[PDB]
Amino acid sequence: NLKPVDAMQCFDCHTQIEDMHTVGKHATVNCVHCHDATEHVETASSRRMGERPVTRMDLEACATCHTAQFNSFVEVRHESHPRLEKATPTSRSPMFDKLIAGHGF
Amino acid sequence: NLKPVDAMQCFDCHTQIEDMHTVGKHATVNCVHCHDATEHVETASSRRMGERPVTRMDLEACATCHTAQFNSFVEVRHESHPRLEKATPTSRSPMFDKLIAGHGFAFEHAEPRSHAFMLVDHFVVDRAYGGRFQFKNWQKVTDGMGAVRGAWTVLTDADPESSDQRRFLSQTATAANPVCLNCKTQDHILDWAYMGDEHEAAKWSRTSEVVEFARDLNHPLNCFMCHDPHSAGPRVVRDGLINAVVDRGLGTYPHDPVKSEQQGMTKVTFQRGREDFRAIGLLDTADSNVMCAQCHVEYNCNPGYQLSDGSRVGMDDRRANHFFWANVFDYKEAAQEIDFFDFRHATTGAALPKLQHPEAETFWGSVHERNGVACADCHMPKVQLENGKVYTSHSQRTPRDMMGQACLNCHAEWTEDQALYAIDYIKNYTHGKIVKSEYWLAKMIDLFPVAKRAGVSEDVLNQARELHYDAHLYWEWWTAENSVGFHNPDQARESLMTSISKSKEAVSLLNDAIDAQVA
Amino acid sequence: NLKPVDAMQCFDCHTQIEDMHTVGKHATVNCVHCHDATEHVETASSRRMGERPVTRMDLEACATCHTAQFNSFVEVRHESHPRLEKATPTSRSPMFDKLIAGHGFAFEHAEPRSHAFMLVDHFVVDRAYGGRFQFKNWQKVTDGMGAVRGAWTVLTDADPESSDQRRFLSQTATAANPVCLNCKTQDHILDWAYMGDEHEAAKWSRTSEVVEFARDLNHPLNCFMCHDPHSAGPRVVRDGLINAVVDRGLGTYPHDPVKSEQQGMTKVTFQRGREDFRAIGLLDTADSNVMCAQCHVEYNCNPGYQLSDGSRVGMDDRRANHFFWANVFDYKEAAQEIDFFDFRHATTGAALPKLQHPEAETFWGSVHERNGVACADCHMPKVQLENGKVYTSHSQRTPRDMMGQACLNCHAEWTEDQALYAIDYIKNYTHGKIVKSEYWLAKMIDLFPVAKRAGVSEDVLNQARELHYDAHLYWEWWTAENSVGFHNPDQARESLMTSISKSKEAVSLLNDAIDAQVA
Amino acid sequence: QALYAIDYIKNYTHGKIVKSEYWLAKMIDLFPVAKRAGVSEDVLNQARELHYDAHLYWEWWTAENSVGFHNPDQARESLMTSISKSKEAVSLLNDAIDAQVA
Ligand code: HEC
Ligand code: HEC
Ligand code: HEC
Ligand code: HEC
Ligand code: HEC
Ligand code: HEC
Ligand code: HEC
Ligand code: HEC
Ligand code: HEC
Ligand code: HEC
Ligand code: HEC
Ligand code: HEC
Ligand code: HEC
Ligand code: HEC
Ligand SMILES: O=S([O-])[O-]
Ligand SMILES: O=S([O-])[O-]
Ligand SMILES: O=S([O-])[O-]
Ligand SMILES: O=S([O-])[O-]
Ligand SMILES: O=S([O-])[O-]
Ligand SMILES: O=S([O-])[O-]
Ligand SMILES: [Ca+2]
Ligand SMILES: [Ca+2]
Repeated sequence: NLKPVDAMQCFDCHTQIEDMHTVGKHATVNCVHCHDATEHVETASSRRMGERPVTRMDLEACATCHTAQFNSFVEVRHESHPRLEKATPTSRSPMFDKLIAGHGF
Repeated sequence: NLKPVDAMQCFDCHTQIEDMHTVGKHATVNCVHCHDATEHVETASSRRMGERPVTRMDLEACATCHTAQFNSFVEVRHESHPRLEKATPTSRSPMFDKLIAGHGFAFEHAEPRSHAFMLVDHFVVDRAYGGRFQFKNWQKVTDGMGAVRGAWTVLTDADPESSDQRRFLSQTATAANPVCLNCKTQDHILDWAYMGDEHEAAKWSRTSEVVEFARDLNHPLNCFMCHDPHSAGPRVVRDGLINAVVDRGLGTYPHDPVKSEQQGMTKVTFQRGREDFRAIGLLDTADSNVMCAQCHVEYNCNPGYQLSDGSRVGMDDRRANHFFWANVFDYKEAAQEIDFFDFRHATTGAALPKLQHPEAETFWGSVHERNGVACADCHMPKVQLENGKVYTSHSQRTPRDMMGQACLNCHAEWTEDQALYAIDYIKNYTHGKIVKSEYWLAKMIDLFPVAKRAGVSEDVLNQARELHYDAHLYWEWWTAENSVGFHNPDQARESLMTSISKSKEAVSLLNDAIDAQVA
Repeated sequence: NLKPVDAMQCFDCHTQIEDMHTVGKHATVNCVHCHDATEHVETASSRRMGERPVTRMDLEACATCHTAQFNSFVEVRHESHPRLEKATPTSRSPMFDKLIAGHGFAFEHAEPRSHAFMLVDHFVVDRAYGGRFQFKNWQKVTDGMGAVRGAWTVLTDADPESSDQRRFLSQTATAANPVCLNCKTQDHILDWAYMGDEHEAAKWSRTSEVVEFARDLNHPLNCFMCHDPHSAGPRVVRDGLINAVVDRGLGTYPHDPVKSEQQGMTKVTFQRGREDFRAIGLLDTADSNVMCAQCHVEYNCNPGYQLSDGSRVGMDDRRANHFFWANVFDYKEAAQEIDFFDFRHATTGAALPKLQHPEAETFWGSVHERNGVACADCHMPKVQLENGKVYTSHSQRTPRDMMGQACLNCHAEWTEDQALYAIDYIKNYTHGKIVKSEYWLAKMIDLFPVAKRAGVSEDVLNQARELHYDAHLYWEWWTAENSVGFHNPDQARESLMTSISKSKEAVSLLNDAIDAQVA
Repeated sequence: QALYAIDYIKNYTHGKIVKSEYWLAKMIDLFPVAKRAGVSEDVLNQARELHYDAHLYWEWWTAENSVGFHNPDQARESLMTSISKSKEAVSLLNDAIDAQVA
């Protein structure tokens, strides 16, 4: 279970994040949803990072509160033929190999 | 109404049939279901046949007690497009005509359709009999049950008065010979000696007039090709296969000695005048990998040429009926071991092999084969019934028609759409590489006339001809093989990349040589 | 694996089996498929059975060679709603409880479902065995294949230590007796003398303890109920039917002497210790009208009472096992001929008949019957296959499931929607008249308590009771009959109008008498 | 079954149309090679007369909208004639080009 951190502590150094976070629709979303900054806060100065905080980049960090958008995003369209080569007579560019010779494609 | 005969009378002379019939699941099935031997019994001695008994080879002889299997077998899959030419831009091999020039398949090569039609399609294809045989009219192409009842109930012969192979229409060929028929019917099973060798007791052999042989044959894929009629046990009857597995001792799984011993074959020989005549291979287990390998293999069934000196190898030669029993990476070695090639390319002059539907040899070593899966698991699964006696579907067709039983019972993690998507990823990837292999082969082929007219040396041309053999082999295997890579996707990928490598080597060799002649 | 026996040795004693078996389509089918007679043959003489041979009565004995027919038979029609009570406002007989009061069917009477369930459904219904038998759990109700394998594989007995019929739950009855089982199974075919008469060679009879009899029975609708296992020819085995058609000389079509002669039945008798024991009726043609009439008829299979003096007619009396073989307009005379009625109405005190599923007798004289149509044409049609060996569907069910084969081959002028619309016009019209018949019968029934309390004379009440017999007969026939008029719409209409006429007559009689007592 | 019968005819006829085009294209591609090899006008005019026939007996079937269904035997005979004419022209030009090379 996540425990919230005091964002006011971060805002002393992170004034651009403060201006963005406090005004927008994530004003109530605590930093702990995406950052583990415990050792960072202990070691940082106003101009030196100290220990680097961890930042979550996985999409599940957003899926917790936005499951509908996440589930719609990850759906696989099976009708979109997979690994279908464009340089064939039934696809987009029947003469592609002749025309693109010399290129990695 | 059938009247039973006393089998004890037959068993006095037929001791091998006795040992098989009395022990198996047909112990109660009387000989009269398949044999009319009244005059035979009156005239035979222990070593002389006397009057020849009649033996029924029609599939209806089995359908009487096995209607479910018979009806499943004869169903026509209308979704399997009929007479669909592979050498078109929307099919398997868009550049096939350029690449195969010099071979009889240039006249016509269609995708396969349902098993009921195998004998009639063999008779009517433009490459086989010069156009001599046709369906009675264009409506008969739909009639699977008619074809099963007999080819000659649905076909006509342009000239019943002659028996020579000749062209009746200009763009046909006369490639058929008696060996072809072994993979279309076994109506001749008592009239053909092992391998089609000359034999006093054989009516037909490799050197027979194939038009006369054709007229004597009626039924496709007889039920007894996979099931011994006497024991009801699993078997093969195809001589080429028995020769590879047993005579040459290669085993049913040549890459796996342990599996070969567990799932082996025992050769049983029948004699005429106390001389070996024909043989069957009894299987240890009901192993469809080996049963379907009677036909779904790469083979020679045709005249050809020797690699060593270029001399003709005719139908009289044993090499005209040969199962290579080798996967794509062992094939060149196997063709060198019998000193054989199929044709010279019309443009390049290269000696080349001709590959046909090598499904069984491709399947070896694949993930599914290594996990003990067999052809029937995907192509003839058990029927699923809420309430009913289970039987094995004999409608041998793509698993797309029965994904629940063919794939999803094993792959519980997938929906039908996910399993179809996995198949398509493999086939799409493999097809893309087949198209690229053909592009590069065609580019090489087109340089041969340019090189010849530029005065490039025979030495350089012969180097390019040796590369053509390999480029062709490692491409054609995959257009011949019917799963478009699914049966062994890693092997297809490796082979097709090898094809392209060989072609690119040949293109570089010829372009350099042409440019040197220009300078 | 089965090993054949020497059938010629059996025939030294079994001459009637020899005459049937050697001539028919099972001449090649060895006895070992259905009999284990090893010890019998060692100990028998032509005059003494010795050890009793074992005879297989399971349907799998036939499914081995006739899988298509067996699988079509065992299929469960999930659309045939299970355990659906007819005495509800949305089913066949909304006022059934009032009208049938005093009879065992008041405890439960459901709509029929698939044939696979007939024996298990007989055992578990609340009116039959006091609630003694249940499915092992409520999931087993779906298991058609399990019921066919054997009732006691899917059912439990509340008290295996007792054999008496008693109530295990309050609202049940114990109406089952040994005659019922003749229409549910023929597992007892070698243990039951003709009609269930007492016989030294019969284990079971009309007077047996039905719970003990029940425990010995396993399979529903054995395949040999319609097909003789020795000749494979068409037959019936039901004693009540052979008795009506042959012994009482009524003929297979009592209204058509010419059709009775063309489509007749020959009684074949089998003896024990040189006395007649059991019989079958071999049919001239494969006439499903007569085969289905083994069970789909109005019958006595129960104790009742004499119409003459009201005395008890018990299971020991031959009348306890009786096919009336009479249409609705001949039934009253047919019941008077044997001097029999079923129950006294709980409210009116009237002697009343109890009618059950008279499909065969209703079908006589209908437009379809007169045109040579038979039950199987609509309920067991031939399968239509694009390519395959045709066989007869054994899934005996509504033609709504297979209209192309059941109706539209004959009725080419119609689409499926039009044919269904014609069926519904008849069923809607008939159901409307059934509901009006019930309304008027219920009205009459409710006047009896009022009349008794007003002091109406017994003479008037007895005239009304006579009318009740007729009003009841001419209504209940149509709630019992399963086609809701379709099998004979004009007859249903005439009969139901007769019922309403009789009820209206009784209502008038009782209202006048009540009003006279008040005045 | 009726759709399957249509498709058998159209598939067969389309396969022959594709083969006729392959051979016509092979002949067409030799004309520039022959011209630049110095092949005689006499040989080129022979090949031009064959081109008329090869073209006619092919184009009729790409122009005709049933893909052979309206007359399958006639399509088959015509397309085989097209291929025959093209093959004759290819042989004529290849021989002439090779004679110029020698
Ligand atoms: C001043 C003492 C700081 C306090 C309190 C916090 N942070 Fe910080 N942070 C600080 C510096 C000087 C830097 C280097 C970047 C810069 O602006 O000069 C950072 C960096 C981060 C980052 C980026 C990490 C990376 O991978 O690049 C994050 C995500 C971050 N800081 C978050 C953060 C949070 C959530 C805090 C409150 C719990 C917080 N910081 C406190 C300086 C200071
Ligand atoms: C729960 C603790 C949240 C997490 C984690 C994330 N978001 Fe969010 N988001 C949240 C709320 C309560 C709201 C306000 C909803 C409202 O309509 O009032 C939002 C809003 C958004 C929006 C809409 C913004 C707008 O201006 O309209 C977006 C596009 C959004 N959120 C995206 C988002 C992403 C990409 C996240 C992962 C990095 C994410 N949110 C986390 C609650 C929560
Ligand atoms: C000894 C007198 C025999 C009796 C009795 C039966 N058969 Fe026979 N049969 C016999 C010989 C010597 C041969 C030639 C083959 C050999 O083993 O030497 C045969 C051949 C057959 C065949 C093959 C026919 C063919 O087309 O090749 C069949 C199907 C056959 N025999 C069946 C058969 C049956 C069913 C018999 C009992 C009714 C029977 N035979 C009796 C020798 C003898
Ligand atoms: C009825 C007279 C039969 C004819 C004709 C054929 N077969 Fe048969 N077969 C029959 C029976 C009674 C059985 C035993 C069924 C059982 O499960 O006990 C069989 C069995 C088979 C089998 C299964 C064998 C096994 O070892 O599992 C096969 C593959 C089989 N039969 C095939 C077969 C073929 C190909 C026939 C035509 C040549 C044929 N049978 C005829 C009954 C009858
Ligand atoms: C030789 C007697 C064969 C045996 C044994 C098997 N197959 Fe076959 N198969 C064969 C031919 C000649 C054809 C083409 C028939 C035609 O008229 O075109 C085929 C076809 C198939 C197909 C395609 C079916 C479709 O719907 O298009 C499949 C899927 C197939 N074959 C599979 C298969 C399996 C799994 C076998 C062992 C059980 C098998 N075949 C045996 C020739 C022969
Ligand atoms: C009645 C007015 C017809 C209509 C509409 C169609 N067909 Fe027909 N067809 C008809 C006849 C009398 C015949 C000849 C029958 C014979 O056996 O002599 C046919 C023939 C065909 C054929 C065979 C053609 C051949 O060249 O051999 C086919 C494949 C065919 N018909 C198919 C067909 C289809 C698909 C139709 C709808 C588009 C169709 N036919 C219409 C009678 C009539
Ligand atoms: C068994 C080793 C075979 C021999 C010998 C012959 N063929 Fe065959 N054929 C075989 C299979 C397994 C298949 C289906 C798979 C496939 O790739 O097509 C076929 C298919 C045919 C077809 C239909 C497809 C087509 O190519 O048009 C025809 C017309 C056909 N085969 C003809 C034929 C001829 C003329 C043969 C001797 C030269 C011949 N086949 C041999 C298996 C076997
Ligand atoms: C090889 C290409 C086959 C041909 C030709 C025929 N059948 Fe077959 N059969 C085949 C396999 C692989 C199996 C399953 C074996 C296993 O145990 O997994 C079967 C099975 C049968 C059976 C057994 C009952 C069942 O499982 O359905 C019967 C009775 C049977 N087959 C009959 C049969 C008939 C009548 C055929 C001609 C129409 C027929 N088989 C052809 C493989 C092959
Ligand atoms: C499942 C794991 C399989 C096993 C084992 C075998 N095959 Fe197969 N096959 C499989 C797929 C998914 C496909 C592609 C089907 C599609 O619709 O995309 C195939 C294809 C074939 C074909 C061509 C069928 C057609 O195009 O209609 C043939 C002739 C075929 N396979 C034969 C075959 C044989 C003889 C096998 C045992 C050696 C075999 N297959 C194994 C899936 C599976
Ligand atoms: C295989 C060993 C069989 C067993 C066990 C049973 N039957 Fe059979 N039956 C068998 C054959 C080979 C045939 C003849 C098929 C033909 O058309 O030639 C039959 C036939 C029937 C028929 C049709 C009879 C007719 O006169 O048309 C029926 C109705 C039939 N069989 C029913 C049947 C029943 C009910 C069985 C269990 C008692 C049964 N058969 C066993 C093969 C075999
Ligand atoms: C797993 C969590 C289950 C779900 C969801 C459902 N059922 Fe179930 N059911 C389950 C068990 C473990 C049992 C007892 C099984 C046993 O053999 O001991 C059952 C029982 C039933 C029964 C029989 C009830 C009885 O009183 O005898 C029925 C008819 C049944 N289950 C049906 C059913 C349906 C229709 C469900 C979806 C609504 C369902 N079950 C959910 C396990 C679980
Ligand atoms: C043959 C003349 C029969 C005798 C004797 C018995 N029954 Fe019956 N039963 C018969 C048929 C043709 C049908 C189906 C048609 C219908 O109208 O239902 C039935 C149905 C049943 C059912 C299921 C429906 C129901 O009423 O709940 C049961 C439970 C049933 N039968 C039980 C039963 C009992 C207990 C019998 C002896 C008193 C009895 N049946 C006799 C045919 C015949
Ligand atoms: C009477 C209620 C039947 C019972 C019980 C069984 N079958 Fe039947 N069968 C029935 C009819 C009316 C017919 C058709 C007769 C006609 O000629 O129209 C049949 C037919 C058969 C056949 C013949 C082949 C066919 O037509 O399908 C067989 C082999 C057969 N039936 C087998 C069979 C088996 C195995 C049964 C028990 C599962 C069975 N029948 C029950 C009527 C009746
Ligand atoms: C076609 C002309 C028929 C003949 C001949 C027989 N029946 Fe019938 N039946 C028929 C219809 C249209 C219906 C109503 C079906 C519906 O879905 O509305 C029926 C009904 C039955 C039923 C009840 C079936 C059910 O409700 O699911 C039974 C038990 C039944 N019929 C039996 C039966 C018998 C034994 C016949 C020969 C004497 C018979 N039917 C003839 C159509 C036809
Ligand atoms: O607020 S940011 O700029 O550190
Ligand atoms: O039994 S066979 O070998 O004649
Ligand atoms: O020609 S057969 O091998 O496809
Ligand atoms: O043949 S029987 O009647 O013993
Ligand atoms: O032996 S018999 O005939 O009584
Ligand atoms: O009770 S049976 O007759 O429906
Ligand atoms: Ca080959
Ligand atoms: Ca009654």
